[PDB]
Amino acid sequence: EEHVIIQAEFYLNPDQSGEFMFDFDGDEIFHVDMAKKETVWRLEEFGRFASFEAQGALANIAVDKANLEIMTKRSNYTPITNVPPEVTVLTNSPVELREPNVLICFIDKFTPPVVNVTWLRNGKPVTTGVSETVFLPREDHLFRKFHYLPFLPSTEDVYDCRVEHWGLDEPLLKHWEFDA
Amino acid sequence: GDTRPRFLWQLKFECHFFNGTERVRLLERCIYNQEESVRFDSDVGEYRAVTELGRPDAEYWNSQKDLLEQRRAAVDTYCRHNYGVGESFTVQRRVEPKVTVYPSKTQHHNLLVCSVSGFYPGSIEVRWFRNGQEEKAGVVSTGLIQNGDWTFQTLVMLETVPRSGEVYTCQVEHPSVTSPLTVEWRA
Amino acid sequence: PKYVKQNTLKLAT
Amino acid sequence: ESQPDPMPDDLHKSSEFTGTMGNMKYLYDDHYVSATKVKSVDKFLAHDLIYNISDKKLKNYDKVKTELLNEDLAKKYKDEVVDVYGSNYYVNCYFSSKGGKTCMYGGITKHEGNHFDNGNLQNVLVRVYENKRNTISFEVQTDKKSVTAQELDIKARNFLINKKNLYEFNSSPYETGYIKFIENNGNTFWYDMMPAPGDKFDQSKYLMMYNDNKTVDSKSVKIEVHLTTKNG
Repeated sequence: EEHVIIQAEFYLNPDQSGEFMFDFDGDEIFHVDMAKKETVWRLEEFGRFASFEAQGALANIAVDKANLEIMTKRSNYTPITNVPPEVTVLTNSPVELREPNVLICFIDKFTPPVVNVTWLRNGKPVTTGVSETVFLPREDHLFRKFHYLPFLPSTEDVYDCRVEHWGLDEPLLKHWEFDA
Repeated sequence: GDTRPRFLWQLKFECHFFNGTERVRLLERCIYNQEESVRFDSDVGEYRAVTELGRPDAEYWNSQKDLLEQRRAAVDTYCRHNYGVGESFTVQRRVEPKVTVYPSKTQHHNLLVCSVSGFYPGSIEVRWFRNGQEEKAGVVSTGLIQNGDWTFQTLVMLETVPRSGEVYTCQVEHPSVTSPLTVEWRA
Repeated sequence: PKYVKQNTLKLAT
Repeated sequence: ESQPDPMPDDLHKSSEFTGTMGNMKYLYDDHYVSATKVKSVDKFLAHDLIYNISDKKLKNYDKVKTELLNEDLAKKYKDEVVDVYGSNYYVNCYFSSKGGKTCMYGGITKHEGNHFDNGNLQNVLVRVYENKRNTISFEVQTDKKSVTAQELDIKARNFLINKKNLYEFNSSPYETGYIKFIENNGNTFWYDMMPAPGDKFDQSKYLMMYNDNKTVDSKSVKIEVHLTTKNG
């Protein structure tokens, strides 16, 4: 093989949430804001080379919901079995004191696609500069997701990626501190 | 708290491309919770139930020729079309890896670390050499890491018993570069 | 260049 | 603080709109969804509510979905008895539900004690300004003490369509136009009455502004419609 373009979408009850997105060899090309009804590209540049009638995705999402009701009903309302996320925290590039870097919280292999993620600096939550991606498909039909935190490497600092998910008995905290 | 059961529905249209846009296979799959119920493999030509739960749909949709006709042609109208739509910033996108070599903060023996980061495409090749000749044994990698931002990275260590004058080279070959990127470590 | 989607089919009822 | 009045550059010019103006007129010319004493019966996406309201007129729908700026706003009215008023669309109107279906935004108000004991309506002043000079003034009526800006907007425009040809099949007499609301607390805000530039008019995107479900006090609110002809 060489390349794969996936049009992955989903509807989920009872959260009444949905997703519609395209994917190139594991990376998100774009996804549609279910609310604002507009294509948002993973990278700014893409929006300058191609387009997508975002409005049309919602039509698929209506059909998706209906189908969900149908499957839910014929499966004798068999609910999804929660599968907890494997969490890992890495840097974008090899860390070096005061040399700007980014914290990547790799939340993977989980489902349903609903999760609460929080970044922590010395026991306290960080908001400034944080960015996250939508849910990404996996061959095993579970999901992957990434959260990001830009930071200035130090020795004193201790970070955490706090992940909440029904499949976890308790909030998972992933410890990360400068060890180089 | 929130303990209500969840019910999911996923739909994936998979366009697989072999040798550019030469041969193409479209895999349409329906998934109930974490189970694929129905699917359409362009190589098969019609819907096939993956579980009894999906039997009704495979039979139903297959009874609609207009539909089946549209699906069969999707390898062209859909797959090939979309491939070309973004071939410039996806298939052709290239970002050179940032390569650096340094001893690990672990390890007698010295554990060398070859850090290759921020590269795209994901396909890459990194091998160690000792005085101009490959290092089959001793190597240990972290694996290809998909940073999620269209950027990859990977660590590839080498276990060595350093002797003055030895030159341990980390060679990297990647689509972004014609001739390989090399980084030596003088012992 | 405009990206094209596949339409979701309704399930057997 | 209130929203800053527009500058000419901030306004859409009907001259830069090549599409069909009738697609704008369509949304305000004797066109609206109205219901009294009702409660959402379902939802599609987290941020919306579906109500069982029929098209008494031409029997064109019996399910109405309205989208709100966020989920909290939806949680607020999800179980309340309410009144519904707003401008609906069909092009690109989607939702499963569980007859015809139509869409809209905001237009939601609590029903309890928000009316007048006698089928009595409230009058709201609307003064029109063509090229900065007040040409004509009038009133729109609402049966609500607290009413959505939207409701009054629809009513204001509906009137101006008949009496001043606000909008016509293709294009409009006026170049730009915006409706401004002035609340009894010195707070103001306005809507661009003209379609964005280009050859197409996205009714869903246009009506989305009624997202905030913005309400005002009908007995004190003041409305100003500011229009301008291409030259003078």
